[PDB]
Amino acid sequence: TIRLIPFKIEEKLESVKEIPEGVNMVQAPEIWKEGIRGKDIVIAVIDTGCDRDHPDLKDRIIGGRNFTTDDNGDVDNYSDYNGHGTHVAGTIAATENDQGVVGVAPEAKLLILKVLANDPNNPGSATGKYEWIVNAINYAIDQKVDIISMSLGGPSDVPELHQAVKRAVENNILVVCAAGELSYPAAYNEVISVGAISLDGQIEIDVVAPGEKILSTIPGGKFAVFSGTSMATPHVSGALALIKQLSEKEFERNLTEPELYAQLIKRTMPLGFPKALEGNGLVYLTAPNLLS
Amino acid sequence: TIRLIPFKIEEKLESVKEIPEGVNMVQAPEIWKEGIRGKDIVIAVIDTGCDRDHPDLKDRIIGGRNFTTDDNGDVDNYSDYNGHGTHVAGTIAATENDQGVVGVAPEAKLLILKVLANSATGKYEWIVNAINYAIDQKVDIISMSLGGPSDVPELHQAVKRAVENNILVVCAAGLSYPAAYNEVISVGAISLDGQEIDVVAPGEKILSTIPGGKFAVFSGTSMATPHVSGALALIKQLSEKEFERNLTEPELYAQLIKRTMPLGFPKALEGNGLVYLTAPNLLS
Repeated sequence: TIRLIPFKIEEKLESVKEIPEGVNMVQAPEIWKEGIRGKDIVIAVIDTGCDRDHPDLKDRIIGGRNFTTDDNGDVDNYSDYNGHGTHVAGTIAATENDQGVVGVAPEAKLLILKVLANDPNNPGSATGKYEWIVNAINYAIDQKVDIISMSLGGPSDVPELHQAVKRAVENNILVVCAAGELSYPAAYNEVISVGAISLDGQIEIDVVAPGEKILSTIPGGKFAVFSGTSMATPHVSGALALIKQLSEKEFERNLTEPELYAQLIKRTMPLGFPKALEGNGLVYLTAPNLLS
Repeated sequence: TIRLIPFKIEEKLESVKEIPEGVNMVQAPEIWKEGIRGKDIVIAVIDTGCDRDHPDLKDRIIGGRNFTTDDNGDVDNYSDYNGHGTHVAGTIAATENDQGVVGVAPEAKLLILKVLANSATGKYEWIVNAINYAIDQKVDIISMSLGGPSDVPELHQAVKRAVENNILVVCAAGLSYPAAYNEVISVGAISLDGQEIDVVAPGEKILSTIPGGKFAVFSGTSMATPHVSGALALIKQLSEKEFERNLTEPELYAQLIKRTMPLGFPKALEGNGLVYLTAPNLLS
């Protein structure tokens, strides 16, 4: 079975108005200065669902689908009964609207694919069948999204799962997963594997991103501060939305998934740790500007 | 028919003792000081052959093969009657021996695949044969400073097989093929002053080895490619060491793009910029 990567809830807040520090840290507001905010990019969020009524998210969700047995298998109900999926969605793309939080790619659009139901064996976490994740990835491809974002893992190498990940990248779709017993799909060579660092820059992944004390949206129109490895991946998927818009414009052509991957690796900051710990370093979107 | 990219012979020299300016521009000596000089990396040099007796190359050539009709098709005679192949070889990996020149990856090994006969010309069949041999010989990098006007599906397929076997394929952007294939790392050139491309590298006033133990300064687009091929040998040794595992060709391509310096030109001209091996160090 597939499990959500563990995470910790630090505090819940009724209201806020800020840019979360993780969004600042990856230099997203500096890319916004180039006119690049994720316009017309679509990210499939394969997670616990989402509160589609959150004021920071209502203008960003273009649809969704429930793959779980929750709500009797109602495909139209992708409600978030956990909180994690709404939090991830906010970090990717919370709207710039002078209220609440703002995501890395605040013009991007979200396809909400619920494959994780609350896990009675591990209260607070969530769980799903391999088939549900496989179905969600194929659905994402059929809907021609740009990026697929997951924060989950299983212990088995299921061929239909590798096949769907391979199908995605063959269609030039980026597949991002947190690296948390929970090895697949993040361990597949095709997947961009993400580790976490603290907001002060302290700790087979490709990149790291902030995962400690991450402020974002939760159901009910509220906000909460989470910590955990899975907090890093929405920063990366949101960054990829900015990178794809920016690079396809600057190169004046559609770029392949291997080229878009290289554009992410160009936009990393080494932290001084071994590569087995930081991979290529912290996603750091202005890195080539700094070099020039 | 496949052809050498046109180039200019600027100077011919009897003897020199220096690191060429192009090797310095891509910051190779700074990488050597990290203990990284290309050891155990093998580069297939697909070109006019090579002078195996040049003192700067005799210790770098692991073997070679002739696919042309030169020397009666003797597959073991990869002699360079043109000079371009020997010049390419010296930029990639000329030995550090306190004489002559030094390549980007002076401890790397070269597999000399002669596919062009006297400018110089070759059949597409010869280049594909050589690409297949490079794959069979499990090289790390394939370096081509050549081009043809025709999209030959058999050439595209051989490039795909190399990349599918995690071999880096580098080609000068002349004569559009094979550099125009998406799978190939396409290399443009700049002056030492910095005046569908993946990267650029110095191509003007490039000093390197020529047959008979001599040296020459060439200028041309194809002079950029050996800089990138030698740079990739440093990068693969460095990255597999630091990541502590074999890296795939897409990961290694990203390690190249990580080590580029944007120059301020549109990406349509410079791609990701100048190969610049210390870029992550500067960033840190």
